Amino acid sequence: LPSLLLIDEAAAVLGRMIQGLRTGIPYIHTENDSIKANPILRTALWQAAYVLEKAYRRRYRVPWTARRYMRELTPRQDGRNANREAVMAKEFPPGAELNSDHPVQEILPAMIIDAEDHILFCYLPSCVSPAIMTIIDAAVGTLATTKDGHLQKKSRAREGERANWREALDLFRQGACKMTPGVLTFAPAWWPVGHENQLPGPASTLKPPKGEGRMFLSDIPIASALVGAILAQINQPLFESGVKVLRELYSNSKLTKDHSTVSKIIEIWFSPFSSLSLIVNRATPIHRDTSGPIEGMDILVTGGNYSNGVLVTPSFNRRWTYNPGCVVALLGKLVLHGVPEVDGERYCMAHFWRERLFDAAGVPFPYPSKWQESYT
DNA sequence: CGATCCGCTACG
DNA sequence: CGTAGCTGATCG
Ligand SMILES: O=C(O)CNC(=O)C(=O)O
Ligand SMILES: [Mn+2]
Repeated sequence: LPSLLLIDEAAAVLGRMIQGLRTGIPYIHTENDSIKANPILRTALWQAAYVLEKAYRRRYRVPWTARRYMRELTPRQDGRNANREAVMAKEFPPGAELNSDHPVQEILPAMIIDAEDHILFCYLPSCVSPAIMTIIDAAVGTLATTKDGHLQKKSRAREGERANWREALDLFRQGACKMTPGVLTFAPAWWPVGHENQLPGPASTLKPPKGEGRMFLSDIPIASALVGAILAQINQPLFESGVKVLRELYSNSKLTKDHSTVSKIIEIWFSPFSSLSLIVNRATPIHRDTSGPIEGMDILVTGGNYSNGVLVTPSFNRRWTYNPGCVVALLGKLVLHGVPEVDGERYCMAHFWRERLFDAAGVPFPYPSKWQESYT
């Protein structure tokens, strides 16, 4: 699977770039590999290297462990129960480093670690190169302007109507938009709701070989490769495990339904993640994501033509500047996060996990990494 | 109990 | 695309 070898090389080269920034010995990339063959990607790796190098120098600590926090949470605790969330806010407060009457919105790259150094949240503003943002802009635009596509049809079909908060009508930007608002999710293999005691199969959005879902995957391999390499700098065990899981699902036809389609999708899946969701022109209320493993680190990428983006993390007493090209890695099942409506058009690519694909592939799901792992 | 959960299936 | 069916665990 050359796609996975490509993202492995991107991850390894990004690690060498970062190491070289930290030691003062500039890394000299010499191999005739996929990074030499994709200079746009190489340059974007350099830009990410500089942002990650800054984030590692700016670590706030909370006075509790992720372990205790996750023990207190119930399996589907997403933030909608105010009494429970008051219990969490009192039991697990921001601490002295973060509490502050009226703190300023953050702009420098940074991270939040727990009392035993596990990374909970990694903030990478201006991480994605303009060239790759243009590529993503075009891929999302193609998806969100398709005349009879999911977003347009789902728009019109429920514009006759003018619980499931992720597609709630009032969260979508109203009026004329270049990009029809909506949500589409993609996965090489996953389970139907309430149906996990069976083999996973391809997401319905990706099953047509020439439908728009597969075409969207085809437009973004350079971006997915960048995102995967960033993940590898933050939690290398999780990156390597995700890649191993995809290789196993590719190799063993007994693990999925419709394995031939799963294999053709994996061949264009340039990512370590289990799943990718595209959220177009939608505000995001404060929430936790409950369907993945709490040990899983999700990655958010935000884009578009807007200028006042803010990502809110109330448990950290922080607001973060969240403008196009910003990347946020976070334990989304622990960390409450939200993104208010913005004055312009926006999309988000959210990368996340399905733990039982790890079980099915015989690959342990690793516990969240510590910051010192960056310096080994 | 009913409602909910980043959903698939066969049909129209 | 939508609709109804289907699953099992959580949550109120
Ligand atoms: O909208 C954003 O930028 C962030 N999105 C999410 O956290 C989500 O949809 O789960
Ligand atoms: Mn989320």
